[PDB]
Amino acid sequence: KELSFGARAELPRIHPVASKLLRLMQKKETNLCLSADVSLARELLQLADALGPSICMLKTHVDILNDFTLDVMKELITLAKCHEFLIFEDRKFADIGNTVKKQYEGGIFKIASWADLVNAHVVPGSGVVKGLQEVGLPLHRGCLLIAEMSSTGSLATGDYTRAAVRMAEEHSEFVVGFISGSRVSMKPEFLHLTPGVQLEAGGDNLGQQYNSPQEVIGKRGSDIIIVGRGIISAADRLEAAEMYRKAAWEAYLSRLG
Amino acid sequence: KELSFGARAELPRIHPVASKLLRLMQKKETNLCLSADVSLARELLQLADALGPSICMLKTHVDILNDFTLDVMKELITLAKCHEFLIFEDRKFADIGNTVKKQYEGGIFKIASWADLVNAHVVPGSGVVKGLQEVGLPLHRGCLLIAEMSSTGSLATGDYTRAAVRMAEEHSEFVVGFISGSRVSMKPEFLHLTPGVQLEAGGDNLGQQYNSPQEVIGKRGSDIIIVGRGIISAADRLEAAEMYRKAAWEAYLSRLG
Ligand SMILES: Nc1cc(=O)[nH]c(=O)n1[C@@H]1O[C@H](COP(=O)(O)O)[C@@H](O)[C@H]1O
Ligand SMILES: Nc1cc(=O)[nH]c(=O)n1[C@@H]1O[C@H](COP(=O)(O)O)[C@@H](O)[C@H]1O
Repeated sequence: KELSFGARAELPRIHPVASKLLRLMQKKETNLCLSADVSLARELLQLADALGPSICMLKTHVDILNDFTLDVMKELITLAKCHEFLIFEDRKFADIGNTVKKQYEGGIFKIASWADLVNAHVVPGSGVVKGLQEVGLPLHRGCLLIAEMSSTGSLATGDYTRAAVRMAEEHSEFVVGFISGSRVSMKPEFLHLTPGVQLEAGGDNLGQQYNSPQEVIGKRGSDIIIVGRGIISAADRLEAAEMYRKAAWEAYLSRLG
Repeated sequence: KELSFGARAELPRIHPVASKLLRLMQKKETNLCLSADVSLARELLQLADALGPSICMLKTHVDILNDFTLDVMKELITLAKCHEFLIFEDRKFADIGNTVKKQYEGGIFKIASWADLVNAHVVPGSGVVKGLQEVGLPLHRGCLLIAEMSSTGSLATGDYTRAAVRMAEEHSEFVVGFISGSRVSMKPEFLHLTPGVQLEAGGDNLGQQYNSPQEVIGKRGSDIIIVGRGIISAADRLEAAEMYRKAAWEAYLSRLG
């Protein structure tokens, strides 16, 4: 029988980052991750502040920010602490271990310095995780492995997905879960986060495909919905975030039944 | 029958960026791409200028430069034009089409403004290419698809590699070739670039595996070697670049008969 988020926060094998997340999800009654796909720091921070109470997590693509600075990320950390949500940089590390270690720690973005969570493609083999984990371990960071993708023609299926799950199990001191379309692991210490989510049926013009929060949380067994345009494109982003939060939260409650 | 780089430069279906590359390869007798894996702009520029005459291409990870600015890029372009080599940003785009479009055109790096070539993982499905091409085609750029990887445990094998080749075939207005360990396409319009290259047998401590220039160019039929540490860690980077250039060039000549 399915454990609540609060109970999963207490699992013996739980990573500290996953535990903090699960605790705030339970506290705030939200399993919504905002995909803050904007190009302006001011818009990012205004959404983070207004929607902070409604979300468990804010997912960034800082490489799309036109006016990125480390001071912007400092302000984002302040809002994340104030409102209690994790920061997830959707960087999709996908290179050899020696390279991703530098991409995570260094350069202009210094992603490890501010992101609670990052993600990696499993295509390079487990060196991708080993390289990241050397940086993320003393910083008490976590990583999500990309086990499935939402887009048309995704090759992250079958044995590929299985390889991601095995890699996660073998690196559970750093890997806290998955980007996937459905539950892919039966181990409850792993988080499942699912993008390609909208209330309405459809897709976009570049291969994105959508499923509803009820389908993804309720039937497919995932934990958190990641929602970009379904919220960002609304006139009132707060009302939209609330619609998504209630959808995902009630689907989760249903599944506990 | 195998064609020279100079003849391949003239093929009817050749992409203009591949043609430019192939002509300078022939002209300079170099099929060496320097992997300029450094953390400082000064070093990137110093190596680009010193090794420029020995290389057909300089591969960047701009996200590992502690002091990236667009002015550094502007200088790098000046060197590329002076010495005649292409700039290849090894960004490994690997997200949905709508996202990579932004990551290629925008943010702080403005990658499409300066990179002749970029690369993409094929795992998201062909939307990754469609998104990139919306930015890359107007800017007269090319893309390489990652068909194989050099690292231990790579999942880019078998049907995954075949999928990469099909996707390239089908997007030949923008995709000019592959990152691969061997020749994966029989079509001579496509370039094959191979990383994981050193003169000696070995690897690194995070899953890199090395093969020699003779093995990669001569036996495995690839076109260009990509070499980082084999050159940059050497005491004499000029001599090292020349050894790799001579090795790759004579392996090509031999294969050619
Ligand atoms: N990380 C992802 C993995 C994935 O499979 N699909 C996906 O859309 N994403 C990201 O989620 C967000 C989906 O946004 P939207 O389609 O809801 O606007 C975008 O930032 C994508 O880059
Ligand atoms: N793009 C790559 C694809 C790949 O399969 N292997 C690889 O090493 N790379 C890159 O090539 C370079 C290899 O450098 P070195 O091992 O020669 O130092 C690094 O920048 C890697 O990120």
